[PDB]
Amino acid sequence: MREIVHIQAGQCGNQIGAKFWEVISDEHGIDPTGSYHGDSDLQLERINVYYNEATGNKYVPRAILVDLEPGTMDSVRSGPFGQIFRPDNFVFGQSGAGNNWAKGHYTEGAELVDSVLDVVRKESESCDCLQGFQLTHSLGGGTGSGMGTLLISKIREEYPDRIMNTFSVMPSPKVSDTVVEPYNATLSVHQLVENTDETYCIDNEALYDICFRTLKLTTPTYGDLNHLVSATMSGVTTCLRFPGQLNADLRKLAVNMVPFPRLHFFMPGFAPLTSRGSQQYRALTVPELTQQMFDSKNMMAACDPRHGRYLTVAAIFRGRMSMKEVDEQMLNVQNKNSSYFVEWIPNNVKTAVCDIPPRGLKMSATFIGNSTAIQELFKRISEQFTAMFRRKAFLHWYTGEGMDEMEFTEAESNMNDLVSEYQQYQDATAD
Amino acid sequence: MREIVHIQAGQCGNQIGAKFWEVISDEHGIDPTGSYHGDSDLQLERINVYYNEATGNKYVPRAILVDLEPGTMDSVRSGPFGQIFRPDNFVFGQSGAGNNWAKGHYTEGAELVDSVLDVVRKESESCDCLQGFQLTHSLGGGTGSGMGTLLISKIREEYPDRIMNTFSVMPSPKVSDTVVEPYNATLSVHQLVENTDETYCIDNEALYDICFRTLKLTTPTYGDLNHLVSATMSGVTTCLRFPGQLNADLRKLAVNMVPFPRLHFFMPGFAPLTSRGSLTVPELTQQMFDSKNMMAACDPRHGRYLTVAAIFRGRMSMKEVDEQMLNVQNKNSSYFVEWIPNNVKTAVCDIPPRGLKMSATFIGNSTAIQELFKRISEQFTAMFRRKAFLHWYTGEGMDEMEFTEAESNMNDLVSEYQQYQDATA
Amino acid sequence: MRECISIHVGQAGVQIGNACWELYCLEHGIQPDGQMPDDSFNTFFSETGAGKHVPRAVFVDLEPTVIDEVRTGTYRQLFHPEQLITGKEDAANNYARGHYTIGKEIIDLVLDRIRKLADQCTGLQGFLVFHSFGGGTGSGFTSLLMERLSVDYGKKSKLEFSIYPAPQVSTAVVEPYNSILTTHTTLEHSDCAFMVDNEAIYDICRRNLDIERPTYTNLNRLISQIVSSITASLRFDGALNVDLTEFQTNLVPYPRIHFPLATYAPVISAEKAEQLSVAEITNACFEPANQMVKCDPRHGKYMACCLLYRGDVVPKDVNAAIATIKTKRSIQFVDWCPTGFKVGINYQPPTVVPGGDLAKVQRAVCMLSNTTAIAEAWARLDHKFDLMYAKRAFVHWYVGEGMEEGEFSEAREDMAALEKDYEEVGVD
Amino acid sequence: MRECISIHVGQAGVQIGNACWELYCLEHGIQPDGQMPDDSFNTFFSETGAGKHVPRAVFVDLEPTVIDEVRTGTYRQLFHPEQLITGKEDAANNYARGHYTIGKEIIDLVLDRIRKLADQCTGLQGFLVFHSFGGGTGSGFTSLLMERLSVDYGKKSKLEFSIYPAPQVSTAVVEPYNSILTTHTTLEHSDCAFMVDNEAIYDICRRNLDIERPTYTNLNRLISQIVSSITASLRFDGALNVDLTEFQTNLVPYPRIHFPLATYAPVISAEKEQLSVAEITNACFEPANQMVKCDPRHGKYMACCLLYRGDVVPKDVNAAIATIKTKRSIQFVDWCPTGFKVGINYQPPTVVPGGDLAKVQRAVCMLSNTTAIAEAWARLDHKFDLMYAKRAFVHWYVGEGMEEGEFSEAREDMAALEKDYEEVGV
Amino acid sequence: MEVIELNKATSGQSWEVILKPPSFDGVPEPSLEEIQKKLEAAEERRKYQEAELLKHLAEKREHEREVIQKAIEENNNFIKMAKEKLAQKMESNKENREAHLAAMLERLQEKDKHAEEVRKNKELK
Ligand SMILES: Nc1nc2c(ncn2[C@@H]2O[C@H](COP(=O)(O)OP(=O)(O)OP(=O)(O)O)[C@@H](O)[C@H]2O)c(=O)[nH]1
Ligand SMILES: Nc1nc2c(ncn2[C@@H]2O[C@H](COP(=O)(O)OP(=O)(O)OP(=O)(O)O)[C@@H](O)[C@H]2O)c(=O)[nH]1
Ligand SMILES: Nc1nc2c(ncn2[C@@H]2O[C@H](COP(=O)(O)OP(=O)(O)OP(=O)(O)O)[C@@H](O)[C@H]2O)c(=O)[nH]1
Ligand SMILES: COc1cc(C(=O)c2nc(-c3ccc(C)c(O)c3)ccc2F)cc(OC)c1OC
Ligand SMILES: COc1cc(C(=O)c2nc(-c3ccc(C)c(O)c3)ccc2F)cc(OC)c1OC
Ligand SMILES: Nc1nc2c(ncn2[C@@H]2O[C@H](COP(=O)(O)OP(=O)(O)O)[C@@H](O)[C@H]2O)c(=O)[nH]1
Ligand SMILES: [Mg+2]
Repeated sequence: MREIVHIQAGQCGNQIGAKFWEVISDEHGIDPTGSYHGDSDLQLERINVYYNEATGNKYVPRAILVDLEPGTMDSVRSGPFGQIFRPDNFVFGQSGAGNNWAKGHYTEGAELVDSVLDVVRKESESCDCLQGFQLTHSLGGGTGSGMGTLLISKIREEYPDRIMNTFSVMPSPKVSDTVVEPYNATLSVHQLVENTDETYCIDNEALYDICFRTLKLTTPTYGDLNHLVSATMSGVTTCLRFPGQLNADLRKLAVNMVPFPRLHFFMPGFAPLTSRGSQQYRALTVPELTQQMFDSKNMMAACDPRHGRYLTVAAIFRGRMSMKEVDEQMLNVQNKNSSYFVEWIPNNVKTAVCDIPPRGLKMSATFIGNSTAIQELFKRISEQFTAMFRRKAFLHWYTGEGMDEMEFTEAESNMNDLVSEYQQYQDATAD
Repeated sequence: MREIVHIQAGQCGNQIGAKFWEVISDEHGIDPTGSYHGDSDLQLERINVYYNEATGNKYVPRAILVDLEPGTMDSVRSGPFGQIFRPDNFVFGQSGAGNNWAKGHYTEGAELVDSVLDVVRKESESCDCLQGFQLTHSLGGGTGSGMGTLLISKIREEYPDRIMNTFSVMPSPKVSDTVVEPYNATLSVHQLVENTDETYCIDNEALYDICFRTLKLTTPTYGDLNHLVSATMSGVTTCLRFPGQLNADLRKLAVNMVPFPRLHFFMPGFAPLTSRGSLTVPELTQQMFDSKNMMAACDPRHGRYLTVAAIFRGRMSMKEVDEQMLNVQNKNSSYFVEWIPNNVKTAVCDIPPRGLKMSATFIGNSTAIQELFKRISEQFTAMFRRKAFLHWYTGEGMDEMEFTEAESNMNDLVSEYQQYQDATA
Repeated sequence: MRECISIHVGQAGVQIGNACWELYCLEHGIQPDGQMPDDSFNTFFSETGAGKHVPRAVFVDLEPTVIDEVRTGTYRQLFHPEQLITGKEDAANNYARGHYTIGKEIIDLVLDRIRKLADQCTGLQGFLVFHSFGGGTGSGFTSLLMERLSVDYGKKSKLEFSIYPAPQVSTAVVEPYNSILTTHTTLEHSDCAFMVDNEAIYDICRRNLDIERPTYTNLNRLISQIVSSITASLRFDGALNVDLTEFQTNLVPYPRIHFPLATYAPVISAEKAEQLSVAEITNACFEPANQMVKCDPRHGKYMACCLLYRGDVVPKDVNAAIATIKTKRSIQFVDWCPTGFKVGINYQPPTVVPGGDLAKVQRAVCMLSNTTAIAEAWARLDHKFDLMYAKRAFVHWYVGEGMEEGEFSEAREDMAALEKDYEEVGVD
Repeated sequence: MRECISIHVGQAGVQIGNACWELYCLEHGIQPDGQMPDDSFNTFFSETGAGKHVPRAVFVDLEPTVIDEVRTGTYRQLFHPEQLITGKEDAANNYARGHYTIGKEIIDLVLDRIRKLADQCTGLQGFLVFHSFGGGTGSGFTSLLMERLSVDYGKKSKLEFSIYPAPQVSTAVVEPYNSILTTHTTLEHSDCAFMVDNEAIYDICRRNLDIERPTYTNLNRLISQIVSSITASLRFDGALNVDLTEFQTNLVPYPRIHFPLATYAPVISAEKEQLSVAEITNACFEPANQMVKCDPRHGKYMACCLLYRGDVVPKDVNAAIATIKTKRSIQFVDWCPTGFKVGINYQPPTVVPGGDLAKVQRAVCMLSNTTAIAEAWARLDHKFDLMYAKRAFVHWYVGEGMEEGEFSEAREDMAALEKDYEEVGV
Repeated sequence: MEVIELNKATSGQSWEVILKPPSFDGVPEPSLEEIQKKLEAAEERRKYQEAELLKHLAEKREHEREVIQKAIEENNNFIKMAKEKLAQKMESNKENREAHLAAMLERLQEKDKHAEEVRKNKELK
């Protein structure tokens, strides 16, 4: 287990993927030229997980960039680190999905997906030991969601034995006014229940609320939101990227975090919460990091963890800190908050420490929960879906592309089935 | 009726065997280079009973050293008298018996036994008139116990007309090496009942009790116990080794000591008792029929003697010796069977054991020896009723039936001893 | 003659093998190149023409990073490359991948190497297998290896050293699953398994060595000392030796009841500012603080006690020490065990890795006891297994690798029966 | 000439043979080398072409220690190697081993050596057989030999001197068995057997010689003086018992009742006035001087001879006989005359120089056939019975090929013998 | 006493002393082959007993081989049963793991056929 293959689709997927690549590149001492300029061997020891070694002592992100809309390819090449990516790994169409899932999943996205699989096979066959794939995309649009799930299915067919992992951005009416986003999100969640192993639930609703209530940004932009996303993505891939005694990979994470195949949607959390590009004038203590981590204000999914129970938890602390103090706080938080952990999965909280803090912080903590409280997110999507579907609002955008009401009914049934399972294990007793 | 071939098997067999050769070499004046430096010809009159006379006027014990483990005989060979043994009379395996009678008797013993029998067969043909075999071994282990009884059986098949005599060390939980001592001993006693002519019951329970109670040794060791075994072995072989008017040999001893073929387990006794490093004739007579001097944990007043053979060593009035032995027989009349007239035979030898001036040694065929076997049987039953540890024996190919039959036979032996204890005239 | 082949599986098994083979080289004066300035150590080291002494051992792991440290560490020339066997993917903490999916691709390599080591033995005693209960390799590949050893070598002795999982120092939430699974499939194939509880070793390193957060190298170095006490009888010219056959005969009253309890003493901080008597260290073996498995023997019954002394220890002192033990009423032996003590004494004192935390001592003792109290450790595992298995939590990862649910309840029933066996043997 | 051949079987037969042949040599002036400065001594000694006088004797012991005692002894030059027959393995105190296992093996060798002695005789009287009751060789081989001598020498007389077991100087717990077995098998084949009770002889030495624990040498020396007195008229030209058949004529009225009681006087300590004829004649009627322990007050005499030796005048013997007739009751059976046959042998009694027996002017040996001697058989039958009821030790005899039924058949014969002694002592 | 002279010789003289005459006037009342037959019979009994001893020891020898053989048979049976058990579960696990991967690719291929029906329904309009 070494090489990960990264795929970013659609506007949101390419935007947070770019940021992801800027952020870990600075952690690993790689500049926009792909040359290493760092000071620590630790930066390079597991660098092949995300980077191919190019001739010339350079490092090329093992990254494939996809969008039906051509414009976002030009935006990335312009952005910082636009010159790091392998030019042949840009796969662009000429017309977007028009925020229409069926266009990304059945029609336009289907006409471009073999072009994508060219690059995916080339990256996959080069790998000495392919961990699997991580995809960044949004569920509310038409490309990242529709073509993005179609891609997952197609990749799963040729690589059924590798781990399939997604960073999936959940729509919120606070951030976008596109009224069909509940449709696209419900259709996509259907696909992700059936076809991925691990999905990080990145909720625009949570991101907006954090920017507005905590960071006090009256009108947060996508750059405000994506600073939360990128901090999270850096933190939840830290153990994949840096050498520890844990020797983490995507499969060991799945095996321990997912007790039931469908219940594979993680609620990520982060501390400290910061604004982008802003000096931090005081560090956070280890008890501060531990407490503020399991606090609903720090969750990237708009869910109160105190409304549910954790099935499993994985936490990573970054910076130079007493691992003894970290062991103490983490054990205490579980003893004092005992009622928020299912009692029928013993020792269901795992903690790692990484001495290398992210840029701008002396210490930080990142949290990957499998909490039954995530049903709140799916109930919210479901309620919005139904409000529209009762009226058959906008269905002709979808049937004009060949779909059928039955597909909507099924994906709604399948998501309500997912809500019930969360509830079933939330009420389950050890006795 | 000249030569005895001596065999020692397993750890215990080789430890008391080596101490035996150490002791009698001192009496016959043989130093560890086989050279004689004694002051009397009495030491050399019958020295060929146990020693071969090698070229160079050196005496080599007629001893064969056997074990399935190389450790023990390595230690023997480095012992004080280690050099005295013929180097090709060491026969030793490599992979041990695992404290398992089944291993010593069936699997590992068979692979080494014919190498032993070749060295026995060569010592035998160098004999003018082979008197028989003396074996030293324990019954609680795997090598001396399991392979020693396989040795006896095979020796009996090859020399059916030669006396078989064993010094058989009995286990007790007071001085244990392995948890399966009750199995190993019960399976061996079956064998000895069938295939030996005389067995001296050396009881580790008795030796521990003698050291602790009489000699005041708070924590007995094997050295302490083996000092009592060497005194005893020197005592019951004196008549075989030194010229007397008895001209003692193994067959004559068996004939007068064994009224019934199965009842051939002797209770040895010695007086005075001594601890390592550190007396009248009437006392020797009595102290010899006293439970504190028995090498079997059995009270002779708990049964009756069928036959007794006693030997007094040192300068002493054989009139006074004979007077006192008669007085003891008449005072204790109810502990000899009335239907074997004159069943105590006394011999004297002028030469005392080293360090003593007067000693007496006792060989008793007592019905009280049933106590020794009842103790083994109870320990056997306690384990075998739960089939504990049995799988290490069935794994070797043994049937459970072998276990029950060997104990039925030892319970029969106890019954038989009882029957003669209640016999009247 | 009398050779023993050691096999080290997965991370735990390999890293402990490092502590053991380091200790063995230091005990016998072997340098990390195998050269050397009492021949019994030949049971564990073969010798090449150039006088190089190569351990009789295989190192196996399904992923290469742990064994790569051996390949580049201090003792990288102590082993032949062919003894250090690695694949490219680990079992991902999944028994089913260690035993099937991943493990089947390297199992034939391992048995070919073992077969080659067996061919260098004139009297093979048995195999020593070191593994964790909890790892996917530790459990699943060891089960497979044990099954294949039984086909290749029949009833030839197989003893394990197994790392029982502790939440304090753990890896995976599914470890109770892997533990029950490997124990089931392995039960029929092992003759004797010495279990080691990471929580117990962890607690000893805290209380006796004043190490706040003990690391694996702390745990492993202590664990190496216990292992060495056991094998010292097979590697040295000793007064009272105990071979592999003697361990099994004296400690295992029933095929399934083959999990003796280890206890070691003294455990002294190397930075402590009086040499303990033969009696003191003997009494320490019956205190629960020095047990390698957390359980309460005073609330169980002993079925056999094997006491392995090393160093400056005289037999009269053992006999006096053990006689005291036979008079403590808190030390209860079963009714069907008339005599339960076996004693061995090797005279070379214990050896300590310089720059380690354990102090040099003039005498030490390791007790191996078969107590019914070990069942308490089996009960602790079964309860964690039952918590998750009632909801079929994580089972899908095992079914996905081709296992069937029936294998889980059949393994849990075998542990039920095992628990009921420890009850039965303790009755009167 | 009237040659007699002496056969010594087992350790007791041989060591007493030494004691006798030594005393004969002293009595006849035969030095240990065989040389010599009345011709009746030729009945017991032959002569070689070198001038050496050689005992007419064959020694048999299946154990070389006792016969090497002759090959190397003081009188070793008297014997030719062919008179000394040995083997490697004795009877192990086992009649069955002596009779059946060894006996079948050496009988033809032994009989052949006796034939070489007998071919040198112009008028062989018969054989004088010396052996123990108790040893396996003495009992077992002797009885086989007597069977064979009755076949190869049908009309020749055979006299035994049998050592009767004593617990005081015993060897073996099984001597009662061997005693009854050999007595059964030999009874038909012996004309006259002089028993020597080891307890009687032991008592005479303690009481009359002041020896606290007599050796076999003490006992054998005294036994020699008795055998000497019984044979003195065969080796000198005497007048009573001048040939072997005259022993059964004078002492054995009934063939089975052929166990006379021998009484000897005087026994005087060397380290310690010459007794009169009356004094030593009185001593023949004291049971403390009998060779076998029994009470003559409990039986009747059938025959009684007084063998005087040394300075003895008939005048004094008749007066000694008349004195005891007046004071004492001496009961003979009804069919036999009450009286004595008296013989005087002028040759003086002789002792081994340096021995414990003092030299005496005159001595006497009374041979009487009383029914009292059946008490000795009763003692042996009781011990035999005590053991045989429980079949004790019998398996050692069965193991040598003897059938259990021989034990009872032998014991029935002894029961018949006791009833015979009762019948005649009515 | 009636004395009666018997004889007179060189070294001796003998007579007979008679105290009372008897009360009663008068006196009241194996071949070589048989021997060798009896010695031979005892030898054949000795030899018969030795032969029966050696027969019982020979019976022990055969049992010892039978024990040794039983253990070799048990070890062989242990091997044969471990071999068939292990091959059984390795083939069962293979079939299972293959049947899972086939079901999972089957479901994805149904999705593929559905996509074709969606794209056809579109051109229908
Ligand atoms: N957090 C975050 N969300 C974004 C970003 N860009 C778009 N979104 C959200 O993504 C959803 C819209 O999907 P897009 O990514 O713009 O759509 P697409 O995948 O490119 O599909 P088409 O534009 O129709 O071709 C809405 O919910 C937006 O709020 C971004 O940069 N960061
Ligand atoms: N005592 C000790 N225990 C260890 C060590 N390493 C791992 N463990 C324990 O072993 C268990 C984890 O299984 P591992 O052996 O590390 O895993 P593996 O056998 O390599 O198998 P996979 O990694 O799943 O393929 C946990 O309970 C750890 O505490 C070690 O070095 N010493
Ligand atoms: N008077 C006397 N009795 C003896 C002498 N030697 C042995 N006896 C007695 O004879 C009996 C023993 O039988 P032995 O004749 O010595 O033995 P053996 O005939 O050689 O037969 P085995 O030795 O049994 O083969 C015992 O009662 C002895 O006391 C002796 O020299 N003089
Ligand atoms: C990529 O992000 C991570 C991955 C891993 C593992 O890959 C990994 N996880 C486990 C584990 C996880 C959860 C539970 C409840 C458990 O018992 C064990 C075991 C071994 C592993 F390698 C671990 C992390 O932190 C602990 C990560 O960062 C938060
Ligand atoms: C080997 O040690 C000895 C051997 C013998 C005899 O070999 C031997 N024993 C007997 C004998 C034995 C017992 C009884 C009851 C009996 O009536 C006779 C007879 C002749 C012998 F040659 C004798 C010993 O002392 C008496 C010995 O030492 C104790
Ligand atoms: N008296 C005595 N008993 C011993 C000695 N050594 C071992 N034993 C006993 O022997 C038994 C163990 O058998 P052992 O001879 O050591 O095993 P083996 O070598 O397989 O035959 C136990 O009952 C111990 O009591 C010793 O030197 N003296
Ligand atoms: Mg691993």
